[PDB]
Amino acid sequence: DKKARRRTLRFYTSRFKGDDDIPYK
Amino acid sequence: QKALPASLVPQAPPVLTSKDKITKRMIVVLAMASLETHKIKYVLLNCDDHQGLLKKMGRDISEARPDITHQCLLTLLDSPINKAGKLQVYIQTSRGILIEVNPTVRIPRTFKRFSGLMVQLLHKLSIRSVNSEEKLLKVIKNPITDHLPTKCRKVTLSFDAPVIRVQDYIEKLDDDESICVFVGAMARGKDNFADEYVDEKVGLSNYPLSASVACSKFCHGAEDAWNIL
Amino acid sequence: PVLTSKDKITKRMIVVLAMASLETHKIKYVLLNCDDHQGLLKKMGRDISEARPDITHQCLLTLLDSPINKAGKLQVYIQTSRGILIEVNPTVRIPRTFKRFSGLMVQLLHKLSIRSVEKLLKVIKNPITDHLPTKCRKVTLSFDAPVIRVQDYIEKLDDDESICVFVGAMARGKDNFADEYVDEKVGLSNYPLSASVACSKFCHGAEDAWNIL
Amino acid sequence: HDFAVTSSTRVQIFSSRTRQVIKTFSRFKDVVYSASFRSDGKLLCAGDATGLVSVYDSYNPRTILLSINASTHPTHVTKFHTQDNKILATASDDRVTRLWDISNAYEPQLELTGATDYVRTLSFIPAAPHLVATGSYDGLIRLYDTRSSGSTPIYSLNHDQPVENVIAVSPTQIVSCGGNNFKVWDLTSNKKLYERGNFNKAVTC
Amino acid sequence: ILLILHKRIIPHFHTPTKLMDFLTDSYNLQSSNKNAGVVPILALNGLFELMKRFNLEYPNFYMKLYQIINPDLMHVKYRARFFRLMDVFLSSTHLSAHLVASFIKKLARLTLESPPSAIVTVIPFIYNLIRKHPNCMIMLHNPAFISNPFQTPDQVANLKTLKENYVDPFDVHESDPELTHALDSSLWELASLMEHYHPNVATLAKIFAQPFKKLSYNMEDFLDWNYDSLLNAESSRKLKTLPTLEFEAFTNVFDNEGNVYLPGVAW
Amino acid sequence: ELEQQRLDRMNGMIELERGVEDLDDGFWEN
Amino acid sequence: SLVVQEQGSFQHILRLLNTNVDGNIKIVYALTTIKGVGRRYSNLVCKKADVDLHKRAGELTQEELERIVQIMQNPTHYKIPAWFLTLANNVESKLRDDLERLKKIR
Amino acid sequence: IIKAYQPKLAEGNKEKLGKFTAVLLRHIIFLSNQNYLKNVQSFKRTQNALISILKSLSEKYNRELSEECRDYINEMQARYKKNHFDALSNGDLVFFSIIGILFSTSDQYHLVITPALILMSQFLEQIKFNSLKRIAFGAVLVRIVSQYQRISKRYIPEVVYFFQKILLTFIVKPLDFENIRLDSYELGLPLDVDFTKKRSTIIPLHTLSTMPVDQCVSVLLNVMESLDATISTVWKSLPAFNEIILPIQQLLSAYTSKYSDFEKPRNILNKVEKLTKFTEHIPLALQNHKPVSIPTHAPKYEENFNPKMKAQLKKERKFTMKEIRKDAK
Repeated sequence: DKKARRRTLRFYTSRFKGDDDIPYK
Repeated sequence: QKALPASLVPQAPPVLTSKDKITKRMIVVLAMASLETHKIKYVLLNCDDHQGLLKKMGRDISEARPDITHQCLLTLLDSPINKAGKLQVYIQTSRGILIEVNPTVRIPRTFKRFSGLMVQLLHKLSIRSVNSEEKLLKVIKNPITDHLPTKCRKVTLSFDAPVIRVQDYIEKLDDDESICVFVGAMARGKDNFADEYVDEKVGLSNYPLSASVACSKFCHGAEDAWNIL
Repeated sequence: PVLTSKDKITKRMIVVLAMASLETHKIKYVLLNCDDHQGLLKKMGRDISEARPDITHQCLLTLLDSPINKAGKLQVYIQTSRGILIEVNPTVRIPRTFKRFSGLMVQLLHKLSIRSVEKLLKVIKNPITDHLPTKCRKVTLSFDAPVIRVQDYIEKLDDDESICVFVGAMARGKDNFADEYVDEKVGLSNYPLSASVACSKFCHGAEDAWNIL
Repeated sequence: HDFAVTSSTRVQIFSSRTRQVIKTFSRFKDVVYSASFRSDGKLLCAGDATGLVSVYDSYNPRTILLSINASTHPTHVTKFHTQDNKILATASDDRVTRLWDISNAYEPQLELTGATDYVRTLSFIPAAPHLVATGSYDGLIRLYDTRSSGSTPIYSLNHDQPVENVIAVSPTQIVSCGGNNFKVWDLTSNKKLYERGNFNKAVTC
Repeated sequence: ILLILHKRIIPHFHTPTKLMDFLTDSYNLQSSNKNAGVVPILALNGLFELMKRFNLEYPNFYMKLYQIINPDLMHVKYRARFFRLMDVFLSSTHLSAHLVASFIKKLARLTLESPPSAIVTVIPFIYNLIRKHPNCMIMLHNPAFISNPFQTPDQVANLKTLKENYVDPFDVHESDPELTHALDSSLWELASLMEHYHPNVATLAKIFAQPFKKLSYNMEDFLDWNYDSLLNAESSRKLKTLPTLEFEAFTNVFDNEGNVYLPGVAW
Repeated sequence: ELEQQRLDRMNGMIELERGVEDLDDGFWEN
Repeated sequence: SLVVQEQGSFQHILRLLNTNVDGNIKIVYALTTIKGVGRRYSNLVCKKADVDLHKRAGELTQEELERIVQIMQNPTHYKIPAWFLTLANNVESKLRDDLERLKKIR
Repeated sequence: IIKAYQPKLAEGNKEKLGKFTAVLLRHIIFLSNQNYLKNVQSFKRTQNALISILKSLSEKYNRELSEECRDYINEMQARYKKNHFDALSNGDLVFFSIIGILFSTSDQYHLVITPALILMSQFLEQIKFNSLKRIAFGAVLVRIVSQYQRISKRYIPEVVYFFQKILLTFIVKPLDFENIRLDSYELGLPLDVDFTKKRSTIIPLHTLSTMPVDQCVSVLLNVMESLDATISTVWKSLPAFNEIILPIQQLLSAYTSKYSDFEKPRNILNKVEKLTKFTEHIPLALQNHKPVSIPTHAPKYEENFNPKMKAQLKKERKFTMKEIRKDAK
């Protein structure tokens, strides 16, 4: 039973803060 | 008794923009900003770094300090009101150039990098994000008023003016309208830069206040007034 | 009257700028900086992330320029990350530009004091507690701690006492620098706050609480 | 007399003579919950899971004539008032059956409350435009007067089982089908005259 | 027979409708033999297949279903089969908040005295239900009792009176899932599970304090867990950590008949 | 120090200083 | 009280070919997000799946989605047409040399 | 052996001693399995001493000890798979106790504790506990697990389940507790039990193999003392304390009504009433989340702005192109 619905559910499934500096480059 | 919102996850409040005029917001105009570029490489003209060149330009170096402008936006941008998205920032350069500062921006803290940003904004007219999704800083068309909200109160910072409690001033004021504060980033000068647009001028403290200090005091005043926290 | 560490009876706002990244490096001694000195700090073995004396610079500007300082009710102390305690005289006026600001501290750290012809800046002996007032309340800024109204906090608090706020000027780090001296940590806003913003947030509440105006 | 069907995210209008779809309304984004026409038939209103209620011109899919966000919760029932055209009634999972107006799209004319469970049935009594009948999954059918301040039922009728649809058969008789039986109620007597329970599953419509 | 009835028996019969009276009697079996108390659990699966295939009905289905939920359910080896059917039944779009609320509160009550394997099943099972029916956030939290710093002193006084006068209205003995008043209660039981001894289980319980960003969770990733799988899983840990010690020292592990590790236990 | 290390391990500091939440990635998925 | 729809509930999100496709968007333009799948290729796949294009990506029933997977993974089997599926630096140096010679002329 | 093979004496002694650390643990467990009722004192003077030596060995040979400890846990599980309770022995109880001595019990995750705890929770549940020997085995198990959480104080559902069946087992049903699944109805205590004599609550390990009423009572008394201790420490802290203790309260009420002289349930019941009175049973609120800020995005800029190679070729062409006409003209 689960092997059947295991197939089915597979389709079903799928910020700077405070003093943080901008990314240096 | 009421049913709850379907999704309780905290969602960022909308980023305020000049196009929207209805929403209540705190505007601040950093007037008389000294942001100037000149080829040596174009460098944001500084009061101390470039004294001879500004002498050659004939402009007094005393009013050539973009650091005051930088400090104001730092405390202004990092204020809770900005992070809460009820504050948008306007800058009027002394030459006559009006700049939009998107509330989303995060400027560099170091002044040297900040000068790097300012020279570019003057040349490209705009600044784009690292991820290329929104234009953070944009120069725009004068006068300010068309960008200002349709219903709005205007005030300037005058030391000579009577001292008023900002919390009281905002509390006594209406809700549909909006508040503009005109802060003079200039080190020294007569407080008539925004006399033509303002309707009344107010003071905050008996003692002299810096531009960076004064705006920080006000944003607190709205935040306590507005229950921003 | 200019408040001083010697006087303890008077009620005042104390602000402790903890974890201050103030260091002098000679290749001549100059203040170490994140951007100006990267390779030199790498040779020293110290991570460049916590190498911002400007964050300490901005905090002094808002603190010193605050109206409460103009009311002579505020004194500032700086705890350098190296372990150096600096008393900031309320009368001092530090330069606004960061370059000149860096030029002062190399003199201070080497000369151990700055004189005008009272010591405007003076290096003092640790612990910080002895300099503090005899009856004094201590708090740190903690994002994790509950958010409080600074105004209500000062209002509910006694008058003969004094209140200490330990502000961490360091960019990113655990808020345990002042855990030894402090008796509780308080949140100021639900949201992040920069050190300059936070101490600016505190001073206004003291201004509103005591009606300094 | 073309009939409208609410299915999936679309509403389809079928020609009576041709017995085939003539208009397909696919602008609706989430599940669609209603296709009721006004008395004239020139308008038709519909509900969506997002809670937004949209009004379209019948036989003109394209134009959104009036778009109202009743609530954050789903709006399952949207019915034009039979006697009065301008007022449109909306029921939502918020358990408040707001009465909206075409002119006033920003605030309901009235917001009927008092339901402790989902309200999925809304009926207007003929000859009594002021009277509004609501049936919730509480098993209670609530009667309201719009002439009064409203927001509180005139009285409640107990069905004892979740109410799936309430229909006013005649001006004094209202038939309520809920659970496994349907019962006819007379407002003058305020009691059920008759009840038939031949059905075995729960009566729905 | 009942275990294989739904799959290996019904599809091969010519007229499977004949089995219902056997199944309904099975689904309605009540006996003094405890080992026969599991019969409705097994009979439920076959009954649902017949109802689905020919549009057949069982009276007061949910009320009977509310009765079957009991502590014994959490310990039977057939728990996983039952919940799978529960997902289908409680996915119905004509379920009232009160009806769902009762299944919620009773299950949370049962999780207090449940194996972690059952708890691992319930915690995602409940998140799906609460997500499906948004009105039931009251039971996780009711905004009326939250304290705001800005609230005036009178509001503080009023809030204090509200806290004093609260009483849990949920009844455990009512067999009608619509009347239990669960919706007015709260799920204190799930909060206790946050302190579950097993770390991974506690993290699952911690999800309720977190924003409900995720749409749903796969039940079949959660249903067939046994302790032995927990034993096999911990040994087959992706991350390996250094063992640690106890600096505290005990002179004697067991109590006699200086420092005793196990007072109340002696050799 | 053992006590401050101790309270961290009470709170999820696991010494390979990771966290228990790291251990909780893919545990149920397989 | 017990209603179960055979087709299934609306899906806000789906996973197809190791890619999260928003069930909200229409099928063609939800699948165009798939790497290597364009608007027209997605249209071709949808039509071969006998899947109505007006449908949203959320509603899809299991069998048709599996069919779509089979179509994408096995195009030739279902008769998808085949057609649907330093020197510059040297020239720069030469231009520079010509420029230098040109300066030499003057 | 340790002195003869210290690490400094020769290379390779560390592995030998580390292997010896695993060997010593099995011997400590092995001796407990052997009968020792004859010379309990001599066993006590060997048993604790060997544990002390392992404590020294563990301090340096942890990895060797931890590996062996995990192996025994797997072996214990395998034996439980085929023999069920018959696999369980005195040394098994001892083994869990030694892990507590040598390893940090109150951790969110540990290599040996986390397996060890869940093994005992297993023994707390599927074991039918239909014999006084088995009930006593569980009573020891309850004490071990309760102490592993002496600092964490985490919640173990099995302890709740274990108490209810054991508590009800000794009153057998009263017809008011159908929610608790009993595995024996013949262990109900007689009414004639005095419940005022000072009966020793300590359960010796060796008595377990030998294993009437006083033994039933002695086993029963220890269980409540574990129950009473857990209420004060763990369950009191839990938000659902009232729901946890209600079934226990009903069972404890049965003792007082049936055995008025029996004081232990009344003391627990009086205490339980005190805890419920003070605890303010208020609806929890956990979805109150801090507001989230507006997005913040860094600016994109060149550090030194300027007012691919094929493109430059085109511009240099134009400049070179442009000059040519002027000469040609």
